[PDB]
Amino acid sequence: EVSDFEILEMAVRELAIEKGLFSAEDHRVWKDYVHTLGPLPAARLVAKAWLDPEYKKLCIEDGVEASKAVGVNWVTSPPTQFGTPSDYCNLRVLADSPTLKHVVVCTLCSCYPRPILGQSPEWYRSPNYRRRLVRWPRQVLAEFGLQLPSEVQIRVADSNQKTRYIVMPVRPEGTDGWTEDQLAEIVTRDCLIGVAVPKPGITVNAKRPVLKANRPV
Amino acid sequence: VSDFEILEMAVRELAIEKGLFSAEDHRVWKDYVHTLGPLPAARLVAKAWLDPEYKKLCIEDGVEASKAVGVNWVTSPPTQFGTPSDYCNLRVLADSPTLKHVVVCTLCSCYPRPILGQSPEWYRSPNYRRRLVRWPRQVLAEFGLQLPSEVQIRVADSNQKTRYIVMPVRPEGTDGWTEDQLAEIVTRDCLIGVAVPKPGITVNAKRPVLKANRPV
Amino acid sequence: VSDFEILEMAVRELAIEKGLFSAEDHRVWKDYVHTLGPLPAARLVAKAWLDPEYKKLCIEDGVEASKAVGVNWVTSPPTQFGTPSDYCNLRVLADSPTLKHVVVCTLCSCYPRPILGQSPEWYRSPNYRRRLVRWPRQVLAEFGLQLPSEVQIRVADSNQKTRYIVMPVRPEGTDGWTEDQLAEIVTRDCLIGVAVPKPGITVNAKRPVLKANRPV
Amino acid sequence: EVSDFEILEMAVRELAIEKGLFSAEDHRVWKDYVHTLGPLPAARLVAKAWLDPEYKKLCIEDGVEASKAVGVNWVTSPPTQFGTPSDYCNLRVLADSPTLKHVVVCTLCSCYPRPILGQSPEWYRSPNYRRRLVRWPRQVLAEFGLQLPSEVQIRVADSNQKTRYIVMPVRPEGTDGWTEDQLAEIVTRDCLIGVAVPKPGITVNAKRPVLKANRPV
Amino acid sequence: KPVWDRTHHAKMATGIGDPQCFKGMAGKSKFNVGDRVRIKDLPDLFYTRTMTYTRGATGTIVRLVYESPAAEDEAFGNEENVEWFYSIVFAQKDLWPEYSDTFANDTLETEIPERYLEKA
Amino acid sequence: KPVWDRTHHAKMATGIGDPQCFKGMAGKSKFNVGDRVRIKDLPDLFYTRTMTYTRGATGTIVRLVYESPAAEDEAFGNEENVEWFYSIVFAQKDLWPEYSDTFANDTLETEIPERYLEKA
Amino acid sequence: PVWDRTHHAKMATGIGDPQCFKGMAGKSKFNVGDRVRIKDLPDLFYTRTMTYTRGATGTIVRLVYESPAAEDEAFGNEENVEWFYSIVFAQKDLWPEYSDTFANDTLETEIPERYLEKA
Amino acid sequence: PVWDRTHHAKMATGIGDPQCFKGMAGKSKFNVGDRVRIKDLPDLFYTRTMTYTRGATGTIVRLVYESPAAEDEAFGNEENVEWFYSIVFAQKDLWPEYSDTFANDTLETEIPERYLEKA
Amino acid sequence: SSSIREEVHRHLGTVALMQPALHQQTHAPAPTEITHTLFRAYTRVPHDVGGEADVPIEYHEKEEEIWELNTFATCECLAWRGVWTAEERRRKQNCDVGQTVYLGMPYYGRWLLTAARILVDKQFVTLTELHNKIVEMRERVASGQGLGEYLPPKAK
Amino acid sequence: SSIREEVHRHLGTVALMQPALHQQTHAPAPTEITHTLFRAYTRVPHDVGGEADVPIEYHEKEEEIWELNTFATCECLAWRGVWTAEERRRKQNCDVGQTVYLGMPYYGRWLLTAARILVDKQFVTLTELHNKIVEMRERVASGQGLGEYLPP
Amino acid sequence: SSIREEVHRHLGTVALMQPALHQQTHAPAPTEITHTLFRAYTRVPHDVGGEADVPIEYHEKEEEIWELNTFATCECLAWRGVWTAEERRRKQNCDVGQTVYLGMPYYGRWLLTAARILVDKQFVTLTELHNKIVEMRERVASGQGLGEYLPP
Amino acid sequence: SIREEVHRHLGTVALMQPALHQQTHAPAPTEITHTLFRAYTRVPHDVGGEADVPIEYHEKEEEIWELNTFATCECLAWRGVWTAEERRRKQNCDVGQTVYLGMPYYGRWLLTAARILVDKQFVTLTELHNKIVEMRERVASGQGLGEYLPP
Ligand SMILES: [Co+3]
Ligand SMILES: [Co+3]
Ligand SMILES: [Co+3]
Ligand SMILES: [Co+3]
Repeated sequence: EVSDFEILEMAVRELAIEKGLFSAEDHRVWKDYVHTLGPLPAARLVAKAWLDPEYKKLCIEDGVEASKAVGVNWVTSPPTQFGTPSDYCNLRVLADSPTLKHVVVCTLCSCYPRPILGQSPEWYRSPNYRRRLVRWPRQVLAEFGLQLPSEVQIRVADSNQKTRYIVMPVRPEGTDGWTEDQLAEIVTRDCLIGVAVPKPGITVNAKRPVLKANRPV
Repeated sequence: VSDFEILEMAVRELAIEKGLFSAEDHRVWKDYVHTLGPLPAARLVAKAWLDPEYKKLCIEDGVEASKAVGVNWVTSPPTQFGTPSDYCNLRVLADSPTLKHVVVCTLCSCYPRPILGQSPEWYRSPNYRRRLVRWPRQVLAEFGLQLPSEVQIRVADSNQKTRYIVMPVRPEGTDGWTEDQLAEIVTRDCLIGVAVPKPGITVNAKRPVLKANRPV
Repeated sequence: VSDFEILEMAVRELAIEKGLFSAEDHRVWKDYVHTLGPLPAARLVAKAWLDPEYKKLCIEDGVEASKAVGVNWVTSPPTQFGTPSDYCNLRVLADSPTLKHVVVCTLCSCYPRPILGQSPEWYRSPNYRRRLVRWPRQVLAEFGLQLPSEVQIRVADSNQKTRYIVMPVRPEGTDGWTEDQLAEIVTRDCLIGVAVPKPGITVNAKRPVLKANRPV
Repeated sequence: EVSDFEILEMAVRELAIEKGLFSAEDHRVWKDYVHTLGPLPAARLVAKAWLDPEYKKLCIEDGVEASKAVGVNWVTSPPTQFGTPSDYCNLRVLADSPTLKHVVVCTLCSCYPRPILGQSPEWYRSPNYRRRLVRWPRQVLAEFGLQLPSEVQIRVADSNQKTRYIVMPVRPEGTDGWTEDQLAEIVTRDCLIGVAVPKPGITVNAKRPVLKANRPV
Repeated sequence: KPVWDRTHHAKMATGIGDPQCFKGMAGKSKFNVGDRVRIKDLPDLFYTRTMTYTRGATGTIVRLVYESPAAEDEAFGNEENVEWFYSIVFAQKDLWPEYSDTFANDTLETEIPERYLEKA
Repeated sequence: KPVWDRTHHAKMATGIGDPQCFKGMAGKSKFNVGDRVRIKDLPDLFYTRTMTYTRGATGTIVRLVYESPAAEDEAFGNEENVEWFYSIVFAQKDLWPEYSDTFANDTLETEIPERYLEKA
Repeated sequence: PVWDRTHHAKMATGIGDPQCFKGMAGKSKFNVGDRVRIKDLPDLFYTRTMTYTRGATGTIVRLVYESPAAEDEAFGNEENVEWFYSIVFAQKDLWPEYSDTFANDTLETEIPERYLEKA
Repeated sequence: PVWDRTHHAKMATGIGDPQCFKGMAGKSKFNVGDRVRIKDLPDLFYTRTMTYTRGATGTIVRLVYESPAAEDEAFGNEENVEWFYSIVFAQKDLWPEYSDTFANDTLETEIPERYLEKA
Repeated sequence: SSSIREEVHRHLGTVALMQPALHQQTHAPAPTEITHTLFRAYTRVPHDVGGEADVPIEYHEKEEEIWELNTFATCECLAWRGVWTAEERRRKQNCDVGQTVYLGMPYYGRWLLTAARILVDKQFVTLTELHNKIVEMRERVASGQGLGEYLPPKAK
Repeated sequence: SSIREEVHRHLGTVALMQPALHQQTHAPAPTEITHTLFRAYTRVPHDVGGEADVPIEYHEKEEEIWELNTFATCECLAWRGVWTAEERRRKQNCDVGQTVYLGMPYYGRWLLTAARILVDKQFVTLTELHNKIVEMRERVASGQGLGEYLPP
Repeated sequence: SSIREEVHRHLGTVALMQPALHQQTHAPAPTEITHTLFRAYTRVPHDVGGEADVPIEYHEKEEEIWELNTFATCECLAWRGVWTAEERRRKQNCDVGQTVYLGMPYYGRWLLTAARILVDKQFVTLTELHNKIVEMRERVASGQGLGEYLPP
Repeated sequence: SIREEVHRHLGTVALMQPALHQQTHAPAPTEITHTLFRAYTRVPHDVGGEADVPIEYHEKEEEIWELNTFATCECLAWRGVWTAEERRRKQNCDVGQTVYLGMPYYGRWLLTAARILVDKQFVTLTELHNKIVEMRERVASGQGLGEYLPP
């Protein structure tokens, strides 16, 4: 049976179109755009940075400009021609180093770099993750299976305004001579969020429970 | 006076009046507890660090090893049959480059009182008792302790008659140190396992202290 | 000063600064509120008891009946279009030997302010608003009022633009009483319906009074 | 479909019998004794009292002695020969009058005159009834559909020690010339508890919701 | 930037009153005094002044009190539509399952706009 | 080691009943019918059958019901001491501050052992 | 009451948000490297400056862009634009219990100029 | 009823607890190195075998001593004595969410023979 | 309609779950956090509820479960044969069980648990014998052997 | 008297300890929301008629100066066309949400909502309201007083 | 392991019984509101950073078709000027109030808020929304189908 | 200070955490699932593995009465009134869920010390109640109370 949510979704959408707030085409166009989103472009940006010091500097200073190199123009790629309404146009790339490791969260909600990374994980939106990460990052990351030297600076980035972040982790050992494709393959969504680090041989996010939807896409 | 103080007096007087125990027994027990502390345990660790034979003894027969530092689990307590609540089966857990121990009593607050003294307020908390066994890495990190991911962290849950004390590995920067110098850095926290010994640190990490209404 | 007083000052100064309403308007309203009370409503009841023609008018057209006691629901308020929150549709509920009314606003605190004054603290309570419509006999008993089981107790829920006042039946022992004498025993509680008029009783039943931090 | 309670009941009973605490015969005997209990004897005591002022006097002063007249000997009727262990042997009859109406409860538990009235109602055992009756009797009684004049003395009896009560309601109008059987017929369990009064034509407790058992008797 | 008309209400109701200023705007009433009506359980998302406790219950219309925009519309600044309001009397037994037959004559009276009513 | 006497109660109460089996064991009663008494607020740790709602209240003794060990002792297997039990009537207004004067004659009757009573 | 549904688009198309507000804030009150304390301004109804940062002192590491404060934008008020700064706080300055063992840990987040004052 | 207040002192003085029960359990059912699963025995009223261990499998690393089970001792029943074993569990076998990054972590606790069964 | 009224009443009961409150979890607070008022409240005898505020509920009757009848008989038989007096039962059953179990579990559930309790506390059975009996009983049900009058054996 | 007072404090205190199955809710998945819960969550907070509640000794309450001023402000805002009373009710008794609806005082909601209409209809910016609150506090701190609540 | 499953179900269930001093709040008087409580009640719901919480085994969740449709609708409404994302956040993550904020699902709030902006900016009357909901329910009941949620 | 108010706030909002609060008033047997049966009949002291939040652990100064309670409990065991295991069962389990987490650690030790005296009939409940009254009167009359209060 249809849920109260599905009933209301149809009601809202039909009314909006009926009143000319947005067109049926607009809705299809947006869903199509969302369908093309994913973590691949962000992974390529990291791989490219690892292989090009000049490009890495660009990523760190001007994320928006750097993003164009992986086919994601924050201003013109979305259907609006002025960036997505919710993700805005100010991507910043956080570069990890032997003395610094970043992890991102949006304590106020779920702000995520959608244009270049795709949709946010269910857990990323949880009150739990939003409450704890900023205060107990060492403990939260450990839960994810990630631990760093005590002297290393763990920096939590709270995306609370118009900036969105992606993490550029340090290139892992054991990837000598690897091609861009090989390097991008190990930069998973979780690595770009900061709850995991790239590892040779690991090409998918760590397996975790999956809650099934009543009626999935 | 609080309801607790009123009741404590009522219980103590009734017990003595009925001949269950005497005022002398009570005084003798308070005095015995008052003398308890972590010093004996710290010395056992220092001794183990300087004597391969003794270290082996500590690991195999904690009760026997304890005698070497003046604490006899059977005869030191007033009863002459060990304290009623701590029993007589002390086990020493030896850390190594691949193993680090931390202790807790999830069911209560079981602690090796005879050789270590009274338990910390936090050691008895429901919080510590709920979390340590499941999220040891996270809890220790909160305490400021972190170990390599490949190192085996072992949580010991003192649920029956055995009590534990942790023998941490000897830290760097102590070459040529005397037993006293070594024992000085083995704090109560190191013996519980929430901290490791460090040259220059001779007292537990400073943490908030909740004051009593009527201490002494 | 409380957070409420800080906010009240802020809102009032901003509203006036922006020209939404003037300092004079605010004083005008407080002055109007200060002229309000339960007397007009009590007088309406007394007049109805003494004039059958007027009673019929009260029951059929409360708004017109109200003019008789000097309260024109449309023109008495400063607005000249009735108060914004009480509107202009007063209905008078006539009790009889077989019918007794009691009023509430389950959605909030709707009350006939123009003719009755400000609402009681308890009338605004979630408790009264939750219980009266479902357990009227029980709530009324708590107030000290009980009616025969065969009598129809009718609860009026003021949820839209109508406001009500209860016209109780004239009590025994008032033969020959003047309008003032009759009006004197028709208290605010009688007009709400939680009490009935009684000779000699000229004030609401004494109840606990919660003191304000900084009263008017 | 066995519940944890049924498993435990069996466990306790088998252990008690194995240890010789009580015998299988004892258990059967108590169960059969309980099955013979009901409100009829109490109803008869009230009818007899109504039909004999001398007996009524006895009921009010010595409930135990009066009970014998309806076949319920509080000492010898139960299997123990010393009264039931939980109901004891001190029954008191509370006589209503034009100026007094009684209602019974056990705020501490569910104390009830089982020997002469049967088992207690589910609602009588409820924390709700036990919390409210002693403080808001007028309100609770109204909920049950009972209302008395404001001047009438409503007396709530809290059976907290070894005394058990039964209420002798005032005889209702419209019963002139009625026989003992006719009168006893309108004195229901609810009337004997005090939450209702006898009425000609009404020979059963007022209908109310009935929660079904998973495995009823 | 939006502009709010702060004079409309006063210009419309001054010297007339509320709901008097809406008189005649609802047209012919769908129901009349004496009719038995059932309360429709219309969606109540965001706002409603037709209590949940009345949904699905049947009552008797005892008076056509006045005409006015439904609160559901007025509360959001929409007063273009006006409808009839009715005072309805419900038997307490029809609202509360546990109501005692001892108080068989007890009732509850409240007002509901025409949109919630359907012939019983 | 502990051995529980499972025959004491039966041998004592058989053919007699409870509390009949305790008759005469309390000695002379401290109070009599008609006396005004206040309920002492004795410690209630672990167990009591003298309701909290009665503490500090004053009532009238209406009957000396029987003699029996206090429940506070019986519930823990201590029956060596027996005392008088009294049925006491309290005015509802004296128990609940909010009780209405409209029902000024309402009362509450319950039983209390002598240890809790003191002349009012 | 009519709502302008073309304003934002006409203004940001081909430019982007917050790029469309560039230059509207005028001169910045602070610069990279400055030590600033977060003012505990009233939070009634809305704010995007987390409570956990109130009263804490941090270091400005970048002037990220110009834009109307969220407190105004969220209510349709875009007449005023101000500078936004990315600030880095030492974890120990936010959480009393943070361990000295992890003394280098930090938290970076953005705050509009209105909440800042020289440390 | 009379309670023996000298029994315990008489048997444990100069010997200790649980030393005073040595040899009373007879032959041990299990040996060091054995893999055992924890039976989920009824917990009614009392137990000292934590719920978090029920149904998990661990390795016996030591036969610590002999003693009456806590389940009996806590109610004054010391007639029966059994062997107690110190068992080591892999954390991943206790907590579904435990990280493979910390693959060697363990938990050691003591359980009387009655709860053990060959794995 | 009956269906609409049913949903209305289900709603009125459900919103009670959302009643706002200041919920202060208690995790073994220090003595300094225990006021006399709290001390009296915590050390209260659970069965003493007279006078406590509560709401009106539509009182209902409940059919007797077979196990409840057997439990009642067991409790009276234990008293009849001197294992305990009714007062000892009340104290253990309505007070010793503690606040949570006192109101969280069913009336007869407490009677039954307490019957098992007296057997253990007075050492007529060891806790081991009780645990063992429960395990065996469960096996009896799981095997298909049946459980007395609660479940018939397996047929064909 | 002193005993009775302690008795009544006790009867009120034990209510805090009433056992319950307390299920904290932290943004559950749509699959955890039944139609019953959906209706209860999207309910209009002010619709409480028929809900079970306990007996309470009703009391009168002395009026606070700020409450009288808040009432006047709300009626004046309606009188002058900023809103109609129905818009106020909807914002004040429903939009505030379940928690504030029963956790805050009656007039506290009237006041919060009066401030709310000023911002929602853009008669003042939220910034102006925030700055104004700061101004009022500084006026009290500087000893300049605050209206009839505190003399300078 | 059925035993382990029962163990974990147990560990989660006992949390419901965690003892607490539960104080129901029923429109308390201003005198019962301290500054601490005032700030807590008038807080903006979405500001949760730093609040204590327990460790939970984080999971992924499949996207519901209606969730994807809701997201598209919200972005399209912003794309076409009905609102800016900031207006959405304020209404969606704050205005909904404490109870709904944590009691309902993430996308449930997004959807409710999309319906809300249509009504608040008067693009649709509340009556039109209520009528549309009724129409949708009947559409489903009649067997007429509902978008790609339910085929006819 | 500002930070102090910030932390008081973070702690206070926890009180307002939304929940489905279902009061339990002696539910019928048909409302008790096996899951609930196990949760209700659990031994209170078995908390290992239960989820909990991070708290800044603290040390606590010892109260004189706590020191005396501990000594009394070990002395009662030393002299055969009970064994430590009997104490644990009565103290950390028999007290029940509510008291177990609502009262203080040593408060339970003390209550249980009083409990053993009564349960093994070394003192009648009456003697305990009488003694409590005695202690109170001793204080009220200014006769002092042990080392807690001088005359
Ligand atoms: Co966000
Ligand atoms: Co312990
Ligand atoms: Co109202
Ligand atoms: Co009882």
